[PDB]
Amino acid sequence: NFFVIKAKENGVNVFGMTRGTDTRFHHSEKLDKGEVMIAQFTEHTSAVKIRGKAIIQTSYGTLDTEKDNFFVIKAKENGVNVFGMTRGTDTRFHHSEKLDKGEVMIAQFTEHTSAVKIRGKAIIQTSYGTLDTE
Amino acid sequence: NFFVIKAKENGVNVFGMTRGTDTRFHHSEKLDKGEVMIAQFTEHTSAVKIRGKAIIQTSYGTLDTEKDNFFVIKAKENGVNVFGMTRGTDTRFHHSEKLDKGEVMIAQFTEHTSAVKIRGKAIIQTSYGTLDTE
Amino acid sequence: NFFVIKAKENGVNVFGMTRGTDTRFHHSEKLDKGEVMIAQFTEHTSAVKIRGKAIIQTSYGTLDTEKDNFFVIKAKENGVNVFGMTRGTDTRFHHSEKLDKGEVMIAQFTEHTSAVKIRGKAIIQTSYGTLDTE
Amino acid sequence: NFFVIKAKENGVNVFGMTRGTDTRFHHSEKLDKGEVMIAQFTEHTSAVKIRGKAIIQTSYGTLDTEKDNFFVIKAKENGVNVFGMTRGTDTRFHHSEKLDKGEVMIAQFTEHTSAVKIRGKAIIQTSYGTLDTE
Amino acid sequence: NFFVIKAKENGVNVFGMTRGTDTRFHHSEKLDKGEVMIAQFTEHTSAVKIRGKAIIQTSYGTLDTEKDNFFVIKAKENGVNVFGMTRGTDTRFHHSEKLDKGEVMIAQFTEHTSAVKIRGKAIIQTSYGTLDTE
Amino acid sequence: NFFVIKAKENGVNVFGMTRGTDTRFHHSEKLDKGEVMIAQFTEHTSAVKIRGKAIIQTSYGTLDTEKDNFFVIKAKENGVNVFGMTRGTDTRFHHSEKLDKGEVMIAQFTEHTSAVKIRGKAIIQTSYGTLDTE
Ligand SMILES: N[C@@H](Cc1c[nH]c2ccccc12)C(=O)O
Ligand SMILES: N[C@@H](Cc1c[nH]c2ccccc12)C(=O)O
Ligand SMILES: N[C@@H](Cc1c[nH]c2ccccc12)C(=O)O
Ligand SMILES: N[C@@H](Cc1c[nH]c2ccccc12)C(=O)O
Ligand SMILES: N[C@@H](Cc1c[nH]c2ccccc12)C(=O)O
Ligand SMILES: N[C@@H](Cc1c[nH]c2ccccc12)C(=O)O
Ligand SMILES: N[C@@H](Cc1c[nH]c2ccccc12)C(=O)O
Ligand SMILES: N[C@@H](Cc1c[nH]c2ccccc12)C(=O)O
Ligand SMILES: N[C@@H](Cc1c[nH]c2ccccc12)C(=O)O
Ligand SMILES: N[C@@H](Cc1c[nH]c2ccccc12)C(=O)O
Ligand SMILES: N[C@@H](Cc1c[nH]c2ccccc12)C(=O)O
Ligand SMILES: N[C@@H](Cc1c[nH]c2ccccc12)C(=O)O
Repeated sequence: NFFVIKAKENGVNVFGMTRGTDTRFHHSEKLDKGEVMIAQFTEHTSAVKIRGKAIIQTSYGTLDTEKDNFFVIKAKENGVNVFGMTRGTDTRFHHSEKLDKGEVMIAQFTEHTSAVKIRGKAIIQTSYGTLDTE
Repeated sequence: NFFVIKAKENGVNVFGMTRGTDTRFHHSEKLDKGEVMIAQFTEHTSAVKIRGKAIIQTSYGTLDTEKDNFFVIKAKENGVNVFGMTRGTDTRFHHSEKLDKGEVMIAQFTEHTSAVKIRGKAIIQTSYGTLDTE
Repeated sequence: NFFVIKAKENGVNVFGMTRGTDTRFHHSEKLDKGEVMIAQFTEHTSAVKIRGKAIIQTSYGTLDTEKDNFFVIKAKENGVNVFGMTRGTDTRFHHSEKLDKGEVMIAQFTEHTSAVKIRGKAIIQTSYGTLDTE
Repeated sequence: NFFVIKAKENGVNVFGMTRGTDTRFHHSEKLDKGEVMIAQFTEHTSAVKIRGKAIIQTSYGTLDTEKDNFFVIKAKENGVNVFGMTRGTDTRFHHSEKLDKGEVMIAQFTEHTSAVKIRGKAIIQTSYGTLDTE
Repeated sequence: NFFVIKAKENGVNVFGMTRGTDTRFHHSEKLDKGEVMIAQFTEHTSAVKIRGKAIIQTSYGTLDTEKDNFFVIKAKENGVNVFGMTRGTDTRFHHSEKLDKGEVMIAQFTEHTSAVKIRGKAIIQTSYGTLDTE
Repeated sequence: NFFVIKAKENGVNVFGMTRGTDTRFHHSEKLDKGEVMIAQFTEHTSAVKIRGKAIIQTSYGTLDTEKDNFFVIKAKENGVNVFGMTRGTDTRFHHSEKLDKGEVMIAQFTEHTSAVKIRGKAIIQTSYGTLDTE
């Protein structure tokens, strides 16, 4: 699995996330207008966070952040939260990522994640189709 | 395999079921209006139970509970029962789940289940197509 | 592989068949009007026999018994026989199942079966298409 | 891989062929009008010979003998021969099967066969399409 | 992978090529008008050479020599050469096959071949599409 | 995976790139007008560089350099750079390839590459679709 990022403006930032028990931020790369980034989901990276006006293009389709197994989340309005639920005998929220308007999160189901919870006004995409919370 | 749950109202409840010889209830998660839950079928979870007005979306299609290998069951009217039949030399009902109107059950065929029996007025979906008991 | 059975009347009976050298009957389950049965082909079960007015639905399509690798046989008229031919150096009929009108038999090719013989007026379905003896 | 045989007349005969170095005839089964035979290609059987008015139905399509990796040969006129060429360092004809008008031969590529030669007026079918010698 | 050869004239010749470090000619078979040859690519044979008026039919499509991973080469005019480039740390031409008008070469990428070079007026076919040098 | 190169002019040059920690140039082959080159991505070669008027044809489609998992880059204007980002715990640019106008680079994601960065005016193609930086 892999995705594409194109920047419609300067300052677009792409964050990496660590795979495993610990969910922390992997140092980021900056994209200027016209620059393109193509990346895969690897052993060390299982999720990413995209901030700024950008074109995100994946196997499911194309997304425009400026306009109003793995899955995609887009924030229609500040206050969106994504919870990761632990795989195994116990179910608990081991990570809570906050998404601001225009931010996009791409994540996979991992050894430590088998379920997630999304809150607030957001756009969600999946292999089967797209879903709107509002 | 994975599914999607969206809540059209507050109080929507999603139950997990234990995989193995014992069929009991796995502690549940609550969803408010606009919240979304994406989950997989795992080693410890092989079936789920959904209660309340919700949009259930799977590989086979989309279901609306409010309106009138794995499979889906929806209850058109109280009194629906789902029996699990034991895999192996002997065939017996090792579990009997009751479904009320609007409740949806998503289950897989497991090491301990190779056949099920559905009773009453219900809507059933499968990879091959949809089926109505009435 | 799995199939679906729905009953259009009371008294519908579904028989299981033992996989292996011995071909005998596995104790049956009864279905009333509106009841649905979903079952797989397993290590111990490799064929089934369906009797009564029912809707049989499989990967190949849907069958109605009331109207006039694995395969399906339906009897248009009493006197239909299905012979199982032994896999290996020798070819002999190790089992002879009789089908009455409206009865449906679903069977797979197994370690002990690599060829079958059908006699009389019957309807046959396969992955490639449907066939009528008459 | 498997095929279907239906008889449009009495006396239809189906021959089996031995897989391995030796290519000889496996004792045959007889089909009367309306009888159907469904068989697979197995360790001991890798080719068959069909004689008489019959409907031969395979993954590639349906054939009518009466009218004017594996492959199919039909004889439009007596004198058709099928040669089997040895797999390995040497290429020689280790078997020569003669086909009369209306006879159909279904064969696979085996450990001992990697090429065949067809002579005379015949109809040939393959996964990619059909071919006529005349 | 396998191909089909049909002869539109007498004297059609099919050559085999040895797989491995050494690229030499494998003794040939002759085809008369109406004769058909079906062959596979094997451990010992990885390429073939076809000479004369013939119908060559493959997974990609059908070719007519008389008219004006694996690949196909056809010569529109004498002087066509096909070079085989060595797989590994070094790149060198270990074989140079000459093709006359109407001759067709079918070859695979092997342990010793990972790249080829074609010169002159020729027609080339591949899984993705057809290509003309002129 | 494999690609096709055809030359619309003399002097077209194709460069190979070494797979592994070290990213250096593999000695090149020259193509004259009408010549065709078909090559695979191998253990020792994971990327190529194409210079001159040529037709590049791949699984995704056909490209014309003269006109204005693996991916393709084309330069609309001098100054295009492609950075390779290291797979593993650390992210750094271990190689920076410069592309002039009309030059085309075809590269795969390898054990040492899991992400790339493209700068300037360029055309990018991927399995999912095409992308333009301008
Ligand atoms: N470390 C987590 C990262 C992760 C995966 N999916 C997520 C969903 C939400 C938040 C974090 C995650 C994991 O590999 O499982
Ligand atoms: N720990 C649970 C998480 C889970 C999976 N599916 C669920 C459905 C509902 C609630 C929790 C879950 C498991 O891996 O099985
Ligand atoms: N513990 C059971 C759960 C189950 C699977 N399918 C079912 C159908 C009905 C009721 C329970 C189940 C199992 O893993 O087999
Ligand atoms: N114990 C049986 C259950 C079963 C499978 N298929 C059936 C069909 C009908 C009745 C029972 C069954 C088995 O695993 O084989
Ligand atoms: N015991 C038999 C059952 C069977 C399979 N296919 C059949 C066809 C006809 C009659 C019986 C069978 C077997 O496993 O091989
Ligand atoms: N015992 C034979 C059965 C068989 C296979 N294909 C056939 C075709 C015709 C008659 C018998 C057969 C075998 O396994 O090879
Ligand atoms: N014994 C031969 C049978 C055979 C296969 N393909 C054939 C084609 C023609 C004649 C015989 C055959 C084999 O297994 O190889
Ligand atoms: N003995 C040869 C047979 C063969 C394969 N492909 C061919 C093409 C032409 C002639 C003979 C052959 C081999 O296995 O390689
Ligand atoms: N002996 C060579 C034969 C070959 C394969 N592809 C070719 C292309 C051109 C010429 C010869 C070949 C090999 O197996 O690799
Ligand atoms: N020896 C080289 C051959 C090669 C592959 N791809 C190429 C592209 C261009 C030139 C040569 C090559 C290799 O196996 O890697
Ligand atoms: N040696 C590098 C070559 C490479 C792959 N992808 C690239 C992208 C850009 C530049 C170089 C590369 C590798 O195998 O990983
Ligand atoms: N070293 C990182 C590279 C990487 C993968 N995906 C990314 C997304 C953004 C930034 C860097 C990355 C890894 O293999 O996981």
